[PDB]
Amino acid sequence: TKPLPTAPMAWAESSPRELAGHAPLRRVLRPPIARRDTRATRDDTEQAVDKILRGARRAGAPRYHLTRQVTLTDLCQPNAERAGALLLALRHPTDLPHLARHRAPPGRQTERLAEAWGQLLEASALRAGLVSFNFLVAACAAAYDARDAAEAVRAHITTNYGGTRAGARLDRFSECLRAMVHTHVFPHEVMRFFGGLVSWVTQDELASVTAVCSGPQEATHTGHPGRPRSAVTIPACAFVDLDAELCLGGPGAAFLYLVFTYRQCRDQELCCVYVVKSQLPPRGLEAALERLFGRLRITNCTYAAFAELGVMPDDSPRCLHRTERFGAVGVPVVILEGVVWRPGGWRACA
Amino acid sequence: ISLHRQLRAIQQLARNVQAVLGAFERGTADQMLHVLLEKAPPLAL
Amino acid sequence: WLVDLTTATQPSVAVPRLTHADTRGRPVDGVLVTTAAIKQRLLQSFLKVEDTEADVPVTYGEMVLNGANLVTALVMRSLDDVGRHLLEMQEEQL
Amino acid sequence: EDTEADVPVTYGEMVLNGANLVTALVMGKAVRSLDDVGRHLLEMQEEQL
Repeated sequence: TKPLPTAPMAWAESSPRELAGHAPLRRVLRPPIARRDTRATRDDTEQAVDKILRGARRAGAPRYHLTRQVTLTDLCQPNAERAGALLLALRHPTDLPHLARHRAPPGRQTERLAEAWGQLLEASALRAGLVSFNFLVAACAAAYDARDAAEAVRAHITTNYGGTRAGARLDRFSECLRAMVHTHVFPHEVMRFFGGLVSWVTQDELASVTAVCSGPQEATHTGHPGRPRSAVTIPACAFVDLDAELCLGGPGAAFLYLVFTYRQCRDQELCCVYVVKSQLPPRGLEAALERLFGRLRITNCTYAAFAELGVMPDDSPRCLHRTERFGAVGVPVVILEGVVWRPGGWRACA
Repeated sequence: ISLHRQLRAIQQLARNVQAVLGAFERGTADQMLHVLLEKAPPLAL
Repeated sequence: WLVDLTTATQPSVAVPRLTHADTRGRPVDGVLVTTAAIKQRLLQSFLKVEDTEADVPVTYGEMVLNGANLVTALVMRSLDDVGRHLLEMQEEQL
Repeated sequence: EDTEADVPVTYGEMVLNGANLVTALVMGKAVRSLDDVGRHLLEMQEEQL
């Protein structure tokens, strides 16, 4: 409201160029081309009417594409997890038993994926829903490298998620994931990215989650007027850099990816979901997957599958590595800052 | 106009002549050393 | 054919301060030059004469000094007089 | 041998003798309109001083 650091205070208002650009156009002149040569409220609500006029007398500011979905609360819990997590949409699981009959190699149990998925519906009930990312880490927790922080993921899920026997949801869905790779229906063929959390609506057995399917993060008016701010949080088992592991320490915008690792063995099949931060082209990424993860190459068609997730627009991108609280549980959480979401498609194996 | 340039060019000489006329008060200080170094035998003799 | 001689030249750049014009003031575009055999042949049969006595500029164009090296001196009167003497020596050229 | 010293404050500035160029919109072609060129020059060179 017109302060006196004016040249910045007018600069934050959306300039002098728009005044000078309308000066030669509109402020001067008749040229373009011419001839030659009622005590407490009202005025409380009355200035609120004027606030609508203040909303109408005027109106950078980035854009979004907010999305909503009516979502069952079996697998994910938008109440237990705070605003600012990853989310994952799914295909409808009636396509699961038929595609396993044609994509699984000969000699493998194609009945296994339809049976393992059916046991999950009777275990979370003691309809294409949504998988939250923290729930997915405890499922693939039995394949990682840092196993203690994967148990820190498992420490809060069994105590904060709504439902009965959340550990039985975990150990059955992890059995579903071991039935995914065995029936060759890869989880990247099912897991689809759905935007980062901003808010949700509570209801019995289902929740209406809002999310940004494309755009930046922190300037969404969350609904809370004190804090329209919510940082992106990732557990420490999934956060993988390629600036430190490849000695690329230069500044530049850092991309964010999702990466699946596949190990194809007889009834011992591993799954690991990683969030890869990089300064690389997405076409200049598959060679970097060859250098690191050649161990799952031999034990297996590719072992890797990946897609874009978002971009950090910072010159020197800033990350945090803290221990936050999901209720009473201290989890080592990699908090990311300033993320501009742009999704993409997965990449192939067979 | 041409006379105004001559007030620049003739006064340009009055620099460069005084820098050359100033080489003669330092020729005295030069060539009173080159003679007194020839009148003088050293202390050791 | 004479049309072509007039259509093959792209117009000039400069704008003179005084133009060769008619007694009426219509300005003149170009110059044909020939022998006396051809010229007098055209003026009878083929071409026409819209006017005879034209107007011509007299005085030549002149020039003005725009910009110069700034070079001065003094014999040491404060130290700013070097500056003030410049404006002096500029005010002349105007 | 001293404690407090005296220091100038203001920065300097420059004296501008530049190349003075014109682009002048013109309506109609006549000597006055043209002499305005010569005039606007003097106007402009009168401004620098």
